[PDB]
Amino acid sequence: AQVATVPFRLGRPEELPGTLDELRAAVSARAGEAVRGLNRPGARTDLAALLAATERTRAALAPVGAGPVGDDPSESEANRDNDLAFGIVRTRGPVAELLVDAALAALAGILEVAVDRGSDLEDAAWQRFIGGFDALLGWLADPHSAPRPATVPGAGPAGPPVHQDALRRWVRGHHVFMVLAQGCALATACLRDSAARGDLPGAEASAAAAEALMRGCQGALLYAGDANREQYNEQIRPTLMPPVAPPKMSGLHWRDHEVLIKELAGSRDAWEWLSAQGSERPATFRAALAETYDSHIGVCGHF
Ligand code: HEC
Repeated sequence: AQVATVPFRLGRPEELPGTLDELRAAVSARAGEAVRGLNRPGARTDLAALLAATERTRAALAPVGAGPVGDDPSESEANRDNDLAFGIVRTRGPVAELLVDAALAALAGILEVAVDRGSDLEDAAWQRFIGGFDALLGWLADPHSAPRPATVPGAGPAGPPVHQDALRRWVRGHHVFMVLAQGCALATACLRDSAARGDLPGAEASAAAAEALMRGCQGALLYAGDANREQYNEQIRPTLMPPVAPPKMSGLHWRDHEVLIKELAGSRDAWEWLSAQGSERPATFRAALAETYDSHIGVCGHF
């Protein structure tokens, strides 16, 4: 709808790989391809060359999209109406690899608005918001090491509020939601499985990934409220037409989020175990967890 790139191709989060080896054989090749693209020389000079590097990458990548899923018996109309409301199409194929395509796609959608009209988002929250991508692909490229954070160029100050440009950021921002939710649901499921299997180094890297993805979502919830407050201001105009309402998430029941909270649940015994084995991620994750829960206020409706 010219506000966002549609349809947004995405995998089925239930089919996400469940262990660290199944994730590596499935996605480490295409993710390492993406990491090479987003860190090829010159890409991090400013915000422009980063967006250009994003497009060269996903262009060069052989698309795996085996088309829309279609008839899904495990999808409810609560998931479908939630997927429709932001132009999401569940796509067949390598669900892990599709997540790399969705991560590259959603980032480019975010970098477009930031190149033309800057961002009044704070330069510290802007880092974790974009750093969540470096975390996802960096960890997807090597699921057995903690991703090392790369540099993220800054955004210019917010220029002129173009008509419904806060709606572009509102829809494009909710795509990053489903990208980071699937990614964070992975590292939690890997953390659960590695802890049960006695894989301490695997539990560490999985916890390091999930934390950087949690901090990435917190900056995403700020980016969302930045546009939802700019939306609330855009509607003081009395409108003789029926006031077109912004698309909202209907309750807790959108598919990727349903999966993430189920993974975070039941991962309780693994965090205490990491804390007992001398880790420092159980601490800084609980920080990122509560910072994300507080950041829902101003973004989610039933909240
Ligand atoms: C409105 C729909 C949203 C959107 C936009 C996001 N979340 Fe989620 N979230 C939502 C609800 C209704 C609740 C339950 C609140 C309550 O029961 O008091 C939550 C809670 C969470 C949690 C806590 C999980 C747990 O307690 O075990 C997490 C970790 C969480 N939400 C994450 C999260 C992230 C990372 C989001 C951006 C991708 C996000 N939410 C958006 C509803 C909504």
